[PDB]
Amino acid sequence: SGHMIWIVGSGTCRGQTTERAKEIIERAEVIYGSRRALELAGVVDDSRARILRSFKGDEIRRIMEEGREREVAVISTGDPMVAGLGRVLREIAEDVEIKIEPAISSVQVALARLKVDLSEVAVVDCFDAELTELLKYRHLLILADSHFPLERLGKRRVVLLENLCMEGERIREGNADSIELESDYTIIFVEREV
Amino acid sequence: SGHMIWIVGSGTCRGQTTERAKEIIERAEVIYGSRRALELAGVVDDSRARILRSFKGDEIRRIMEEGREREVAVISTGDPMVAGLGRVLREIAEDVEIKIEPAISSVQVALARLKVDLSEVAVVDCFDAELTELLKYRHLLILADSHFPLERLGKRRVVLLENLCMEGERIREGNADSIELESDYTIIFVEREV
Ligand SMILES: Nc1ncnc2c1ncn2[C@@H]1O[C@H](CSCC[C@H](N)C(=O)O)[C@@H](O)[C@H]1O
Ligand SMILES: Nc1ncnc2c1ncn2[C@@H]1O[C@H](CSCC[C@H](N)C(=O)O)[C@@H](O)[C@H]1O
Repeated sequence: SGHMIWIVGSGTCRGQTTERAKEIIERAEVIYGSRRALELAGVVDDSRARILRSFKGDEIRRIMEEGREREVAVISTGDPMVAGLGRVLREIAEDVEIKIEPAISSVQVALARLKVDLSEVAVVDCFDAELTELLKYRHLLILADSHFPLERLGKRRVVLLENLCMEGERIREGNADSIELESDYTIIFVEREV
Repeated sequence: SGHMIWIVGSGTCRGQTTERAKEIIERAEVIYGSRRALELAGVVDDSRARILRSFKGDEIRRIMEEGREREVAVISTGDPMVAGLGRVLREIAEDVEIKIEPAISSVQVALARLKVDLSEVAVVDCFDAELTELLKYRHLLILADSHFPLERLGKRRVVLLENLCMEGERIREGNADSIELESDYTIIFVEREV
């Protein structure tokens, strides 16, 4: 009921928002989120919308407390529990309650393009052991940006899924040592060395 | 356009279907799916709906070929690429094309209840090395049914998320050796032994 905010996913592609997400959004008094998240959810031009610049603890704490006086909704791109706010949330002394509303992630869109099951991979957010180890039992699905060190991947065949569902969507294939990254919205698929 | 079927997710909870899923569904000439998947998507009483009993290769091959003459849609519970048809699809000599439309999985709903990121776990579909190995770098999120051998898990603390978003939804906590499973819709959360 009260003394709590919602963190809702905006989805990845247009028309991926859920009936529950819209209801939560429709009721909110103030909506926080990055411009992409707001745009995606179709509320970047709403008057209740505040575009977030930062996403650190301090900034989420502010939003958090304001949620005691008013109904707050935070929109995250894609799915909230995929390379989302989880981590910093654990660092916040929880007075107000927080509830998560799932949405479709770039991870799901990529898996759908590849015809690969989630139980066949390990989702990585952008280690040493995360290479040989995980690759021993799983393909890797890495959420990367243009600064991902491909080095750290050898001569392995990789599939780059760029800007899924965006104007410049591209799927490329090649070897980590001879392919260049160019988009900050890049999912890197690495088949398990079986 | 043609010579291809869609496999769409019905979601997990009511109101989790996407605008694209509905459009695909609204256009379909024949709809296949298990009763839960059809019920969830709100089409179990549609005249175009055929409730699936089996989900083996032979049965999907049939549906597949019928998709050459008519517009076919197959609805999977939750998300299609989570413990879905991926595996048997790889065993089918692909004439007709298949496209996947993502939906919200029980995996996402569980992660949202736990406030845990997908990049922090390994999703398991119901091994020896899948225990100590994966648990060395990830929590485990196991999609289980009432026959999951808890043995195969020791004295580890586990969290059981049962019937998420269903009448009998329950979240229980305990040790694998002293807790009993009772639902075929059970997600088993095992924190990484860190
Ligand atoms: N449209 C897109 N196409 C490809 N990758 C994307 C993407 N959107 C996000 N990503 C990946 O996701 C990363 C951001 S972390 C945010 C992910 C989001 N919450 C979700 O569930 O999708 C990016 O660095 C990129 O690797
Ligand atoms: N409502 C629910 N609550 C808890 N677990 C569920 C569930 N629905 C499905 N499951 C899990 O999913 C398994 C079926 S495999 C099908 C999963 C579905 N495609 C999805 O994306 O959710 C069950 O054995 C159970 O472990």
